[PDB]
Formats: sequence, structure tokens, C-alpha cells
Amino acid sequence: LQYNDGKGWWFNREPRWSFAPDSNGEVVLPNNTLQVLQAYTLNTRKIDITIRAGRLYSTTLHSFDVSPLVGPDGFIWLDLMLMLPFEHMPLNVLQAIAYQAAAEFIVSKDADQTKLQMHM
Amino acid sequence: QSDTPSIMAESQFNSLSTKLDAVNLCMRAIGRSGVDNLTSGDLDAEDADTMIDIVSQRLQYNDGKGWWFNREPRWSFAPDSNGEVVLPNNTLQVLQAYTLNTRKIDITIRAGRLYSTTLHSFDVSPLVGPDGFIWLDLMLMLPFEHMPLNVLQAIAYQAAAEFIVSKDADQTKLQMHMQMAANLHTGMQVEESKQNRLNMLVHNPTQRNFGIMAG
Amino acid sequence: YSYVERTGDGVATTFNFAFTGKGKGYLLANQIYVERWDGASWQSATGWSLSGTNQITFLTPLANGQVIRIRRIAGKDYPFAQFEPGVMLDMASLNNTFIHLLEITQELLDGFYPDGFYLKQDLNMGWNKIVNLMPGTDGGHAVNKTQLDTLSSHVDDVDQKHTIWNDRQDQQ
Amino acid sequence: YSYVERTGDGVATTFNFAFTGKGKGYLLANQIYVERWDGASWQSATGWSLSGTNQITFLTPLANGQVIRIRRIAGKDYPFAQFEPGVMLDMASLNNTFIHLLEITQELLDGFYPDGFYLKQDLNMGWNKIVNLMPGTDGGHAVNKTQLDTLSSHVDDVDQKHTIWNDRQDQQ
Amino acid sequence: YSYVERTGDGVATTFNFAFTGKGKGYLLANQIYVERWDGASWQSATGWSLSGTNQITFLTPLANGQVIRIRRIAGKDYPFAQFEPGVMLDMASLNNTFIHLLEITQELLDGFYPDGFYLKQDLNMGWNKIVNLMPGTDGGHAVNKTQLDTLSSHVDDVDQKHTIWNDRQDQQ
Amino acid sequence: YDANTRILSTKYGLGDTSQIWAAKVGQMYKVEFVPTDVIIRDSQDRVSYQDVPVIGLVHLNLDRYPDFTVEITNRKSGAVRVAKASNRVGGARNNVVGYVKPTSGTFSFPLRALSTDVEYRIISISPHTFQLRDIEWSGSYNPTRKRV
Repeated sequence: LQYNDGKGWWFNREPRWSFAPDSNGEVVLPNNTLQVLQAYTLNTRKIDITIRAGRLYSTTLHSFDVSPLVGPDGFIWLDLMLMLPFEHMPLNVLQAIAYQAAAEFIVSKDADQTKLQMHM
Repeated sequence: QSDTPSIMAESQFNSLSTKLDAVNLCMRAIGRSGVDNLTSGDLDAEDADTMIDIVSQRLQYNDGKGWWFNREPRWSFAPDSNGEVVLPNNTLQVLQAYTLNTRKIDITIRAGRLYSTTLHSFDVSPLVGPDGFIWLDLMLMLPFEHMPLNVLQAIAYQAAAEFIVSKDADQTKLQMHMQMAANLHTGMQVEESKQNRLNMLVHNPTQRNFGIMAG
Repeated sequence: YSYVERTGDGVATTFNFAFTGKGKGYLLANQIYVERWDGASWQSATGWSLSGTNQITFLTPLANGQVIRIRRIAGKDYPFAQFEPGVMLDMASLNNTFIHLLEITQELLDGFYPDGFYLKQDLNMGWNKIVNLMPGTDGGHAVNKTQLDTLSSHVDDVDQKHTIWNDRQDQQ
Repeated sequence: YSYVERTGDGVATTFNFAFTGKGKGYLLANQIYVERWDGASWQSATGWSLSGTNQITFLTPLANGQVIRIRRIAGKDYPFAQFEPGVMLDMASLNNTFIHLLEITQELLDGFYPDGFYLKQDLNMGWNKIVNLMPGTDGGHAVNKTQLDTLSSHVDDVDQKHTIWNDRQDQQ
Repeated sequence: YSYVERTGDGVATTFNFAFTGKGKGYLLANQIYVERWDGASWQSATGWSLSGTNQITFLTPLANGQVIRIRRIAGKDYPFAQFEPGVMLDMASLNNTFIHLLEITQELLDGFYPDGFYLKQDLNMGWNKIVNLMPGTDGGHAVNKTQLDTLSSHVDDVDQKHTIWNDRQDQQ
Repeated sequence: YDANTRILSTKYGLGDTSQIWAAKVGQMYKVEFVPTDVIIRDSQDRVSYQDVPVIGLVHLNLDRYPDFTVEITNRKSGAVRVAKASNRVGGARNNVVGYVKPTSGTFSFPLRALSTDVEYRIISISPHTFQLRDIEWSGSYNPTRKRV
């Protein structure tokens, strides 16, 4: 539900980062990232970034590392969103998530039509 | 001093990434609880395993092209002196590369290695590009792992609905899963174009050509 | 232990492998991985099919003296079984889990490491030998004393032709 | 796997890491270790605090080009949990123990060796190269091809200056 | 950790050892193994016996300057305890299985390796050092800078002879 | 068990090692059970031996049971399938390592065939009691054509 349709809410999304891939090669994405995009600021060429298991990938270079895609005098800049856990949430999502999950919970276990239609 | 490190260090999100959790999720809405081990000895355990594998490339293919992670740009094969080139691992589809001064030649994929219909020769020596290793575009199949977190949720719900209709016959449970999974697919397909963004101009050959002239 | 080496020649198309452990020696069919020795590199092979419990069948017979290596790679990131309360607790998972966790260490004893591996710390061997090295091509590669003998041989010949030049110069 | 490296370039004060495993990757908050590279050897950083699920906040922004890495340290002596008579069997402890036994393996699997480590026996790599090694410093340290190239070039230098020295004498 | 270095020489016939773990620190009596170093290499000791749960006694006093080590080796191919349907789980086997799996990992943390161990793929040094290595014996062995230093010094010695024995030519 | 010396040796920890404990030893006997096939009984009390429902799941209600196995056999293909059941379920009282107390519960295994096509056999090899209370089947019934 946090990811919703495409980009998430205001508290999920995080602004531009800096990953600075090592000498070995590619850089590792932190825990769970719903989606990662390159920063779209000026004077930056559009290079495809794709996320495989954990650390990312480059389809055009076709190599697992991303060392050749380091930008001019800037290591690497991209935009991503975390998935923060159930606690430390805006209180509105807390109630919204409960009813949606409970409504689905109804029909996992037998529920009356009445209970399902109202909760949905 | 301060309390931010102390309190939220205990916080836990426990996102779903394992194949087994998808099977366990698929093992709900049906009755019995999920299996602890992928292999186990329960027949329904491997039945759910088969569903995940089958629905994998079905979903990953969309209609025609898949998402951005299935994209694989220009390849080079350089077919061996023995004969034709063998397609790497399992590929959903194969398309010809579309660079300049490249005539259209037919490429068709048989078991592994490809076939050219016009030549009718199962080996393709002469249609190699000039100093080029038959550049072409294809689409690998990633396993259940090595995929974004959202597509994992999308494939699980879609597979769960197919398991229910095969296993059980209930209108209420089936209707919800089909509707709700389709909601996630559109909610995920919307960002695919939003990612790797493309526009009318530049990309369209006739629009860019018109743009350069009279400007 | 895990890895098994095999040579192929003739019409033979079926090869048998045996791993340490109970029964078949492995938990999943996905753990089996096949490699072919091209004589220079660790190239992977294609066209192999698992026909039996502990044997594989190729589509075509191997050529003269072809070398293949059947190894077994286990899951490197998650435990085999995930335990939760309220689930059908079976004992087979416990036996499989211990074998799997024992298995992940097994190939490490053999000597396999995942790709992109480097010892980033200062290692020590406590005064033990390092043997069986090839000559290094790039400057970053280490060198055995075979190159050292060649360099020692090189300085000998240049020094000996130095001597013969002065020896005939002393005739003058 | 276990280690995540991050290079800060000005302004930035929050750095993220990702240990392998389901969910977070580390069982307890004390398992995180932060080390800083001063250009010579890895030192232990100070002032860092946990301000996220896997993001840490430094007191001051790091200097441009500074290289640090994040490690997961697990207990290497005792099992995570012990089972005794008359107690509820806890799947939470059972799951945590298996992760604990695994998480020490990725530590060893990625080459992270404890301080004061040296293998007591001769080791051979079976016709495999050693790569990415700078020139040694101590007499007991190994030497790579670059040092051999330096010495070989010097032998050429003494060879060539012998030739110029011996040739112009030959005219008299 | 697992190994204990003991230098007991003269009169004394019994030695006491402590291992990391619970209680006696070993699963079975046969795990304990003794090594004696003769000044060149390590080999199995003779005449030793296990006195009790800890500490061992030799039949004769060790010679002056003798050094021995007490190691803990455990079976690596098989899990310690295998479970069967319709039997009862006891705490001895359950705790020991984790102890055994923890024990085998610790053995690799001490640099102990089994016989017939060789790497299959080349390993990346990642810009680090090699220390305290003797000069090699066969061409397949590695080299320390001591051999390079001697070769360079030997090269210099001939170069000095090249100078002076060509110097007297100049006045001639 | 040593045959020559007719002595049983055990390495398990039975408690205090300074006392003497007593144990029961003897031969074991299998328990075999085969319930009848299920046929739909209409309200007018007439049978259709060809109109056979498709069994989806079988639920067994038990009061005291050790770990056992259920054998599935097919009269047409001849393949045999074994579903192993255990009395250990997470979060329950009978989960202590000490002893698995006799407690009630339920167990479900799939059949995946016509009722007249396969048979399921209950096999138990354990010194503990095995009490089978009720057997329930669940599945799909498609009446292609109505009964007389």
C-alpha cells in the first residue's frame, strides 16, 4: 500500500543520493527500495539504471558493474524511496492500512457479504 | 542523551522477498496453512511451485515487450566457424538490431539456435553484418529472484488467483484476487513508461529529422 | 567433496557423480551446475540434461579427452527452511536445514568462492609456503621464481658477454 | 554480502547500507560496525549514530573523497539460543539461531578474518594467479611483476651503459 | 580459539588446555588431536593420552625446547545428529548440533584447512600485502623480496666489478 | 541394540546420571485403516455409481495421535504417494522438547482424484495411542445430467 500506484506518498520518497561505486564495481541498494530512478537535473545524460537482486545493473553496458557510468566530477546521483516499517508512520496511513488489510482478511476467512462491502 | 537510535532500532518491517513466502501467501485464501520447506512432502506445495514458474514468463512478457528489466540492448554473437549461433539460456523473444545502414533480414528462433527463413539454411554465415557480429535485441528471463519487490507482489497475487480457480470454485474469493491483482499491475505498469521516459520528438525518426531542418 | 571431475571420450554420453552425504547428496535439482574445461578458462557448458538421480546425459558424445566438472552450489543467501509458529512442523525440514547449512560450508572447504571476491585485509600465513603459481603477465600479478630464474639467467649471459669483450680487449 | 562501502563527497551526512538476508540482515543493533579509511589502514569511526533502518547519521559531514564501509559483526563463540527442559519451544529463537549460524559464514565467505589470523599450513591454489598486489615493503613480503619489471629495466640500463662505455674505448 | 599453543619442556609430563565453548568444549574424545613440531614441519604426536575431561598427560617428559599444539577437529561431511520419525528430541543432540555447526565454522576462522585443499579460481588481493614468507624451493613456489634483494645485490656486485675492471682499461 | 549381548545402549540424556531408571521394551505392531469410498446420497435415497464427486481435501478429526503416514494409491496409474503427518505444530502446548503430551487436533491431506479411482490407507508405527474420531471429505460435485 505504501508504493500505491507508481510513486509513493510524500514521506516514502527520498531526494537525490550519492552512491559512489567502489573500485570493484557496482553499488548496493540499501535494504528494500520500491523503485530507483536517475536524477533528472541538467547536464546529466540519461543512462538506464535497472535493479537486480539488491545491487543495481546496467543493461546498455551489459556488464554487472556500473563503473563506466560515473558522471563528470560527480560520482552518481539518483532518486529512490524507502519502505519504512509499520511504526513511526503518519497516523493516517496506520488507520488506512488496517481497514484495507482487514477487508482482505475478510474473505480469507468466512465473512458476510455485509461486512465485506462496507469495509471495502 | 537523545532517544532516536534506541527506540527505532527494534523496529522491524519484514518485507517479503523469498520464493517460499510467495508460496505461503499462495497457500492462503484456500484453507491449509503454508509449508515450512519448499520441498516438503505435501503435493500442494510443489503444485504452487509449478504455478509460480509457469506464470513467471507469462507475466514478464506482458503483450509483446516486457518491462525495463527485461530489456537487453545491442548484442554481439559472432557465430562460430562450425555454423549457426546458439541463443543464450532461455529467451522470451529475439528482435533485430535497428542501427543505420542495416538491411532487414529475417531472424526466427528455434530450439536454442535461430533460423533464417529467407535463406532456408539452418546455418547463417552469409547474412552476417559487415564487420559486425549479427547485432540483435533480445529478452532474457530473470528467475523469481533478482527482481524488484513490486513485481514479486504482482506475480504472487496473479498466481494465487489461478491456483484458487484450479483448486477451488468460489466466486467471492476469486473475484477479489483477480480485481485486486489487476489494480497492482496497472499501478506498476504506470511507472514503466514513467521510468526510461521517451517523448514524441528525438526518438521518432521523422520528427527529429523535421526538427533539425527549419531550425 | 562437492566438486567432481570427469573426463569424456568416445560414444559415452552418461556420466555419474557422487556427493558426500545421505542419499543423493543434494537437496534441490537447482544445486547441480555443469562446467566444461576448454583448456584455458572456466567456461560453462550447455546441452546437458539430468536423466537420473545421480547421473546426467548429454545430447552428443564428448570429443577426444574432453574434460567436464560436475559441482554442486547451494543457496548462498537464505536458510533452506523458514520456521514460523502455527505451521505444520515436520522433522524433515530440520534434517534438511542442517544438511543445507552444513552444505554451504562444504564447498568452502573445497576451495570455491563467489565471483567478485577479494581479501581486503592484511592476511598472514604464519611462515607457510605459497606454491604452484604461473608467471604473471600484468604488473599487478604475482611472480614465481621461474621468472626469477629467467631474470637471473638473463643477468648471467649479459655479464658473461661483458667478460668476453674485455678478454679479447686484453689481447689488444 | 556482509559489507557495504560508501564514499561521501561533501555535505552528505546520512549513509545507507544493506546486509544480505531476509528483511534487515542483522539480528541486533550492536552488530553494526563502522570503519574509516585514513589512506593507510582501516580505523574505527566515531560519532556515528543510528537514525534509520539502515541509515546512519554522522556528527559532521564527511570530507570529499573519504571512503568508509559498513560491516556486520556477529558473535563467533556462543550459539544464539539454548533449549532447556520445561520451556515453550520458540520459533523466534529458532529462526534467529539459524540466521546467526549463517551470518557468520558470509563474514568468512567475504574474506573477513579476525585480527591475529594466520593459516598454519601450506596452501596451494592449483595453478591459479594472484592479482592486484602492489610492490612489497619488507624483505619478507612478496613481490609482483612490477618490481620484477623495475629490476629487469635496471639490468637493461647497466647493459646499455656498458655498451656505450665499452664501444668508444674500442676506437683506441 | 580451537587451537592451543603449548610449550612444555623438561620434567613436566602433563599439560592443561582450555577451548572456546561450553564445558569441555569438544563433542567427543576422538576430536582432540595433538601435533608436534620438530623444527621443520608439524606431524602427529605419539604416546599422548587423554587424562580426563580436560588436560592431557604424556608418558615421558618432553625434551627441552619442545613445542606442541592441541587442536579440535570434527567431522565435516556428516551432521552430528540425524533425526528419525517417532523418536524423541533431547537437548543434548539439539544443542550439540548447533555447537558442532558453530565449531566447524570456528575451525576455518583459525586458518585450519583439510589435506588435499587447493583453490580452483584465482583470488583477488584487492590491494593488500603478503607477509613473513620464506624464500621458495621449487619454481612453482612464490617469492619474497629477500630473494629479489639478494639478486639485486648480486647484480650490483657484478656491476661494481664491471666498473673497476673496465676502469683500469681506461688508463690503458 | 547388540544382538549377541542382548543389551540396548543409549546416548540420550535421560536426566540424573547417578540414579537408575526403568524403561519399557518390546516389539511393535502396525495399525492399518482403509475407509470406504464416498458416494453422493440424494434426499430420495438413490445412488449413482458413475456420478462421482471429485474429492479436494480430506479432514481427519483426532483426539490422540502420534506422528504417522498416510498412503495414497491409484488403481489406474499405479503410482503411490505418501503424506507424512506429525503431532508437532508451532505455538502449541505439546511443543516442549521434554515430552509431546497427547492433545487433540486435525490433519488434512489432498487426494486429487475421483472417489472411485483411489484409496487412502492410514498407517501408524508408534507406541503411543492413535484415536480416530471422524473423517470428512470436501471437494467438487458436477451433475452433468439430473438423476431419475
